Formats: sequence, structure tokens, C-alpha cells
Amino acid sequence: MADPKYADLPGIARNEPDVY
Amino acid sequence: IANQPVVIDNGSGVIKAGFAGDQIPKYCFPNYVGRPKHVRVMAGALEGDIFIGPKAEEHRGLLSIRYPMEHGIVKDWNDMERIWQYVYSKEQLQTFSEEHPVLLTEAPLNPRKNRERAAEVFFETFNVPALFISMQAVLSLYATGRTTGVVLDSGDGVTHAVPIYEGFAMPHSIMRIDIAGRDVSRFLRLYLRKEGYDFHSSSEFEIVKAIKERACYLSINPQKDETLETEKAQYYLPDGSTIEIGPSRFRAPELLFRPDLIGEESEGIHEVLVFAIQKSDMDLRRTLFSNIVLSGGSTLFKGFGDRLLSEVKKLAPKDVKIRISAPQERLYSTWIGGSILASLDTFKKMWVSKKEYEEDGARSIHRKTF
Amino acid sequence: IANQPVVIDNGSGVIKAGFAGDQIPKYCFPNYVGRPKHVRVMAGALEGDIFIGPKAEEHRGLLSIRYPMEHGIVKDWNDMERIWQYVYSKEQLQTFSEEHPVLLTEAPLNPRKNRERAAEVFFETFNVPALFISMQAVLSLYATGRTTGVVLDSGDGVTHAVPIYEGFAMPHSIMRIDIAGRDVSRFLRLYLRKEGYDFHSSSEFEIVKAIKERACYLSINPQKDETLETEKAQYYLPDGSTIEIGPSRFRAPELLFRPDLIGEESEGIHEVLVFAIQKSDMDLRRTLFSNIVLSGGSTLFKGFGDRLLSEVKKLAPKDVKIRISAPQERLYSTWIGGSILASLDTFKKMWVSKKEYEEDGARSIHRKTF
Amino acid sequence: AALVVDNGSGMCKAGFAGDDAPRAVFPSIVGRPRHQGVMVGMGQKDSYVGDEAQSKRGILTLKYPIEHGIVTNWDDMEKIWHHTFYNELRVAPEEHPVLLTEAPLNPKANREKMTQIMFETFNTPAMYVAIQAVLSLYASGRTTGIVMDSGDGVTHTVPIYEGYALPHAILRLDLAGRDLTDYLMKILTERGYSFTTTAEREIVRDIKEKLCYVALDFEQEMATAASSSSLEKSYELPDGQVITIGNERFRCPEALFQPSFLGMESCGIHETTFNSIMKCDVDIRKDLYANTVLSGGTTMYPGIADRMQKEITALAPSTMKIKIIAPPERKYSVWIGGSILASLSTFQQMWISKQEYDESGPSIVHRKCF
Repeated sequence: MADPKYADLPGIARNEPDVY
Repeated sequence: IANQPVVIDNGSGVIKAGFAGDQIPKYCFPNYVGRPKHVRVMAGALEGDIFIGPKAEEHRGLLSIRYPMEHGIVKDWNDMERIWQYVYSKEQLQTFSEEHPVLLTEAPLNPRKNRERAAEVFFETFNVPALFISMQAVLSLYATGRTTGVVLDSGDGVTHAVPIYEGFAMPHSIMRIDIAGRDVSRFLRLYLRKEGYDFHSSSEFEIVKAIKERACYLSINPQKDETLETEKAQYYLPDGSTIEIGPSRFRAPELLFRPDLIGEESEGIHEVLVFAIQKSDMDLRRTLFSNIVLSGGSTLFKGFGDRLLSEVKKLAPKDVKIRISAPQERLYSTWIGGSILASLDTFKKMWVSKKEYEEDGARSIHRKTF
Repeated sequence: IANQPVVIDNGSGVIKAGFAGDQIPKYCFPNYVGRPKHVRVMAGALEGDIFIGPKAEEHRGLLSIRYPMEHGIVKDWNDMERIWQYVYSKEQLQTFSEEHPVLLTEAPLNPRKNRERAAEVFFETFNVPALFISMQAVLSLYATGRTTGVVLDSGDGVTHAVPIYEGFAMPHSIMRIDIAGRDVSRFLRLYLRKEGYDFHSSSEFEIVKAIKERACYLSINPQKDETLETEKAQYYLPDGSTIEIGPSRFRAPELLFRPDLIGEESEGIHEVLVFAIQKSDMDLRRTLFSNIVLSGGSTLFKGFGDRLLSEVKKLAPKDVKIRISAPQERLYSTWIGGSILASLDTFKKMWVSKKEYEEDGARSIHRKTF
Repeated sequence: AALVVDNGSGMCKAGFAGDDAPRAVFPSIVGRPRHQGVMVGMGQKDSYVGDEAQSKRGILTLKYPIEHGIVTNWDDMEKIWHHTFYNELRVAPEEHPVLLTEAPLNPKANREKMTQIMFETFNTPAMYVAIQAVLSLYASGRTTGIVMDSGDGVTHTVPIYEGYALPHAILRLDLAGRDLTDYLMKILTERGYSFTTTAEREIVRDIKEKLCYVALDFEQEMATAASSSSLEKSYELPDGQVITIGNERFRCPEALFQPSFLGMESCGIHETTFNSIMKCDVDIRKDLYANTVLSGGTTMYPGIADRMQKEITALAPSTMKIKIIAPPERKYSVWIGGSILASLSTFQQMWISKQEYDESGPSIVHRKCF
């Protein structure tokens, strides 16, 4: 979208893997 | 009188403005008043003698800049009145203060005197029909669409972490520091002088912010980066003179994690996030760990969220699912939630009207916010 | 190899040298390299074509004087190497560089590249067995005998206030400004052109320094002196022609307190002294106000200490015991403390040895100074 | 309504407000004859002024009143003003207001004495003193840009940005057209064309205006002069005698770019302008590089704008886009600016008055100027 500052390819979140 | 209300997202670094029910703020400009250093001999000069917004960004070199807000606490009240007047004026909004209700923002655990004097400005000097003051964390969660969430924010003035769970903000679990983007930029400036390149003026200070925004990253292991020798990357000024930054680019944002570098023992960003989850009740901790939301400008460093994960893995209990979420629109997250909050029909009940302010005073404003 | 070590008190205006355990430095001469403007036709002339020390002071008019060091930062490294070689040579010390260890001095918060290049010169061009770089504030306190106190200093290069409480220098409270004696002498010259008596040549510049040293005073109330009309007191030049100085004598050293006159928004001496005390922790502030130590040549103006106290009374909190102490020999304060520090047995542990430098490099020097 | 009088050290220019070019143009000279006991026939003037002194040059001792933009003899300057008003312009000074010009960083007493002569002796209704560079920039049309003004009196630089002059970045220079004329006269004596008396000073000045030009590369031009004789032009005098010089065309105005020839020990006009721009704020350097304005007669040498473009680009970084504004009418740019300043309606409230002068005195002008 429009406006000066964005970050491209950080991702929405960083998550640990879910174990059983 | 229920017109389309205005959303003034305050902050020491940047001030966002616009109307309710919009996707993104149309009016974003940095929060400072610029006044000229030099004498105007020649006629046909830049009139007014007070510069706010894009004029001040364009003509930095002339203007002795000074920030009215430090750590979400307005020091110079005359300067903020001029900025809020500039926001309302024809150069930005093109509307009167009398028509629209106002949505103001503040950091949590601020001085109550500043909140009272803020209300005084909007009700007396400007003639506002209704004012409402809100938190950053509650607005960030409105923008995402969640209810559960720990909001680790990092603006220019303040860093804090309010743990909300299913629409229940816990006021005593709030952890706050006065270490943030401005102090990192001030710490980078001090390093650049130790490297060689000196900057001292207030117009010259914003170059250091631009270097900090562009060329800075957080090392995953700082001891490993210390032992190794850096590459020394370059940067071009508006002048054109090249600057070898060196190790100061990675050591600058370490102020956020190690606040002992500036010489002021605080918790740190990662410790504030853990302490906020720990101060809350036992059964709420695992849900608060799963919903960690990021916001503000000082979360935009390269490898910030990766390091913030690793610090939580070090501190928090083992075998727990950590999820540090962070939307695409982190800078305008607080404004978007305010625009969403303003558009809802419940907004009419929450605000403080002018009639209610004239009758009661400051006590009614303190009651309605909490 | 532990001979009687050499002290070299480095400075932009003046450079002072000698040996450890002496009462006063025997070898005080100005830090510049004079080179002849005119052509030498006749034989039996001054040989060498590179003049340092008393020969340069004697024969000013011949030599195009240029200072290698500005604001405690050497620009012309070849000239400083020639000065250090002249210090060690038979004209001053009459000793070899290989025998004695060296105590060098530098201002705080300088470029680290200059510090490495300083060390390279002493270890490689000269063949020094051991080198140690120290701060001017720590040495001034060694000279007095104290451990506590703020050290306000003002030479020709730098003005900086370092707060030290009971042998604990606080690096994050060290204030610094590039507004010292050289900028005052430059500002005096510009004022004398406004009066009428212009100076332009480099040999002719040292007459302005002599005018600055002799016929100047700092008034208590500057607004009262501005309203009143001056008497226009006289001063005789080295030639013989008289000069009515006028208001340029008293407004020239005002630069130190008002840095807006030269056109550079900085703190000023009195603000730096207060800011250094304020940056420290709460409990140390009252002891730092009670112990204020002056140093350097630009503290020797008439009514300087009286103005400093008035400015501290204005800025600092009310009902606090202020005391601005000073040594008798304010110019030789930093050297005497270095000579004391050199003669101590611990000095062997503090220094950077030649073997240690050859193994590690610049990192070992950055580990031992601070 | 208003009169503009550019009191230049060489050519005194004057006329009316709101005009294209000045009416009264003449050299500011006051030739007094050879006082011998022998009589003179049918009467004559005791002291000639202006073009009359230039016509009857052979006998008269040509003494300029202004030396380096500084009025030495005030009776001589008073006669030239009188010659400007009554003889040339044919209008009394009591009716019309009078705009004057001095170079920046002049003696403060000279404005006061200039103003005293206008009010007391000449009885002027209103007067003003402007900076020459400010008018030169105003003649060119731009509000922004540095002005490398260079006349026979004084070369100087005044950087201005968006109608805000930078007084501390101003750099006055002792090198000027008169020093170039004296240098050309000396190197003419070296090749057997001796000119001692002040009558020949104007002939060598006229030779300097016609033949001389700025070299693109000096070492290349010296090599071509030794090889070929095509560059060697001829100039006939007022007398039938004709003379030929080869080296002295390019070598004379090279003294501007290499002050070492004259024996001044100063910075050249190419790097003096650079040093002025670097003294300004870092954010507003691009516009000063873009608008490098030239003005005065010492910038009327062919190929000077090309040499300024070569040297400033060599000094500055490679990324910068250097550009010299060199108009056709740069010889009379200071007067044109004064005519446009006098024509504006805003300038009617900026004048000094007779009643204000009687209340205050000569010291009121320093407030009005800048």
C-alpha cells in the first residue's frame, strides 16, 4: 500500500515449531 | 453533533493524523517544531518563522529543530499546541476543530498532569465537542482484529509491553522503559563521533536517524560479532561525503537489549516482554506467549524479531510455543485501531464530552480512560 | 627495560614535555611547524627549513605557521611526527626514543583512528618499548591529590567536563565541545577587523593570541556591558603601532559561554559543567558540585571563575554548596599529574608494551587506555 | 523616487530606482595636479573628479579614496558623492532617498561615517546600506545561492538559502582587481615595459581588461606559450607606441587561483568559495553548489566560469552537480539588485529616517543592515 516505510520479506511472524 | 471523528496518533518521533474509517493515515509527518537559526536579510524568504511537517523536512539546514515530546511526555506545551493547530490547519486536514470528535493517544503510565493539560488544550484553546484518550496496545490489537495479545511496542520515545487477554488489560502487569528509538539514534551519534564523523546540530541530528533507519541490523550473537572484524559498509549524505559506519551499525541497536551501554540500568526489550507475561496470572501465561504482537518503528531493525525470539527462548520456560507476530503495517498499527475504534458505535459512550468536562473537570477524564 | 619514563602532554596550542618525578615541565613550547615564506638568497642563513619551538617563536615573520592539531585531532600527521622527533632530539630532551617509556595524553571522545595512528608512530617510526595514553581529567586530579571532583578544562583545542567520583570516571556523562581558545582567538581576530585593525597572515595570527591572553575580560552581566559605552583601552603591538581595542576585548571570550556568536549551536562551558553533573546519578551530584576543578589556558580570563559560579547558581538546584577550585599552575596541571602517574609502580601494569602491540595490534591499545 | 549609488572602489556606479542600467558610470578617482610655483592659464579646477581625471591623466596624481572597500580619505569620497549627485545625475540628494552598498565584514565605523556624511553634510531624507552579494543575488533573480562577488576593492563570498543569509559562513578575501593590476604591472616591468607613475596604472588596467583571460590548465598554458607565439597578442597605447607580451595574459588573473604569486598566503577564489560552502549547514550545500553566482568586474575574464567549474568539482565530492551562474550583466549586478530592491513596495518601510537618526545616531544603521 501507499506511504514511505515498509519491510519486504520479514514475514508476519516468527514461530517455534509445534511438537506432539 | 456526531461528525466523522479525527484520529491524532501522538508520539515523540512521528505524529499520524486523519479521519475515521480509513485504511491508512493520509497525514504522516515528524513531530517537531522548526525555527530558523539565521537572519533573513533578503526579501521573499520562507514566511511564518515556525516550520512543521514537509516544509521543515525540506528546509532542515536553516531550522534549529527541537522535539516537544520526550518519552511520550510533552515538555514544551506551546510547541505541541502549534503542531496540533498545524494538523487542523489548511496545510494538512483542511477542517475545523469544532466539527469533529477527537481520538488522542498516549503511552501508558505517563504523568496525569500531562493528560489533564492535554485535555485543557483540546477543550479550551481548540473548541472540541468530544475527546477520548486511549492506549497503544489496545489500538494495535484492534488493527490486527485480535483480543488476546502482549503488545511489545517500540517507538521513538517509549518501549513497553501491556498484556491484554480477551479484552482485559492488566494495569499492574505493564512494564515500561524510557529507552527507545531516539536514545538508539543518540547512541549511534556518539559512536559516529568515536569513529570520526561528528554531528552536533539539531538539523544535523536527523541524518543520524536516516542512517539508523537504513543501515542497521541486530546480530544474533553479539560476542561472535565482536570477536570477528566487520566489513565497514558505506553511506552517502545529502552533502555527498561518504561515511564508513563500521561496527557502530550493529552495536547501536544493542541499547534496546542491553540498556547498560548508555549507562542506565533498565530491563531491556526482551526482559520487559518476559516480565509482562510473568507479572500476569498463572493460567494466562501460555496464551500470552502464543500471542506476542510487535509494533512501532524500533521493531523494524534487521534480525530484530529473530533475536527477540532467541531471548524469549533463553528466559521463558522450556517446551512452550513462542509466536512473535508482527503485521505488514507496524508503523501505522496504532492509528488503524484508533480509526476502527472511532468507526464503531460504542465510541460515542466512551468519550468525554465538552459539557461533561465543564461540569466535572479532570476527574471525569481520569474515570473514563480507566 | 624500565628507564625514567618520558611525559609528553599533547595539546593543540601548547605542547609540554620532560621526565617523570619532576616538579614542573622543563620543556614547554608551542605545537606548530613554521616553514619560511621568503626565498633565501644570501648564504649563512637559518638551515633546515622546518622550524619548531623557540626558533619558530623568535622568527615568526619569516615562517608560514600552521598548526597540525585542531580540537585535539591531528590533521597533518607528518608535522606531528616532526614535532615528536624535535621533542626527542638534542635541541630539547637529549635522549633516545628506544630507552624510555612514553606517557602520551589525549582529550576524551576523540576519533579512534587518530589513537591507532598515534600508537603506530610511537611503536614503529620511533622504537618505543612501552606506550600509555591517558585522559586530561584523571591526570589533573592526580596533580591536586584528590580523587573526587569534576574537571572542567579549556585549552586551545577542546573544552570538556569529566565527572569523577572517588576514582570512578563515568564515560556516559563526559560532555565535550569544540569551542576552546583557538576559536576564541579566531573570533577575536574577526572582531578586530570589525573594529578596523585587520590581521590575515599566519605569523600575524599569533599577535591576536597575545592580545587575547593580555587584554581581555569576561563581564558578569553581558547585557549591562552592552548598554554601557567602552573606554577603548590601548595595546602596543610587537612592531610599535598602537591599537585601540574597544568592545572586541570583552565580547571575544564570551564565545566560550555563548557558542551561538560564532554560528554553531553547542552547549557552552557553563552548560557542559552542569550537564556533566546532571548526567551522573543522584547521590553523587552534591559532591560533584562541591568539587569543581579548573584547568587549561582559556580558564585564565579576567572574571571567568566569577561568571562560571553565577551560571552554576542560575542553572543548578538552589541551596547547594558550589566550589570552583583550581591549581596555581593551571597550564601545568595535566603534566604534573602525568609525571606523578608515571613515577608510580602501578604504571608498569597500565602501559601497552611493544611486544604486546606486535602480537595483538590496535585492540590491545583500545583494551588498556579505556 | 529613490537613488541607488554603488560606491565601488574602482568604478563608482549610480542612477535611479526601477531602471535597467545605471546612468552615472565613472572611475572613483580624484586627480590633484603637480603643484609647482609656475602659474596656470585661463583658470582650472584645483581637484578633478571622475571622467575629467581620466581624460587629463598624464599630469594628475590619481589617488583612489576607497582602498580594499575601505574609505581612507573621506574628503575625497565626499567630492565623488558631490560629483555623482550634482554633475552626473543632475538632481539634489535632499529630495530623493539614497541606497548605498558596502562589502561584508567591513569596519563598523565606516558605515557610521558614511551615514553621518549623508545626513549631516548632504541632508538626505532616507538612506540604507546593503550587502553587495545580497544585491548581486537579487539581480540574478534567485533567493537561494552563494555569490562569489569580486571587484577591484574586495573579493568575498556570501552563502544564502531561501532568503536566509548565513553571516558566519561569509569569507572576505584581500585579493582583488587592483592587486591583479599591480601584479600585471610588475610582470610587464620584468619584460621591459616599465610603468611606475599612477597615469600608467590606468593603461595597465585597460590592458588587463582587454587581453587577459583565465587559463583552464596553467601548466599546459605555460607549455604552449614557450612553444608557439600565436597567443602573443599586441596592444597599442594612447600613445602611438605598441607592445607585445606572451606569458602575461594568462599569468595575471592566475593570481586569483594562486595567491602565492602576489605574496598573500591566502586561499584562492576557487577554494575560498568551497570553504564558504563547507562552513554552512550540511543539509543546504547542494543548492549552494547549484547556484554558485558570480558578480563584479574581476569575474569578467574569459573562461573564468570554466575554471571555477573545474576547481570546485575537484575540491567537492564526485556525486555533486556543480554549476556556475555567470550572466552577461555580472559586471553591474550589485547596482541592478539595488534598483530592484528600491523598486519593491516592502522596502518603503525598511528605510532609515531623519527623525530616527536624530534620536539614535550613527549606531542605528547596524540594526537596519543585518
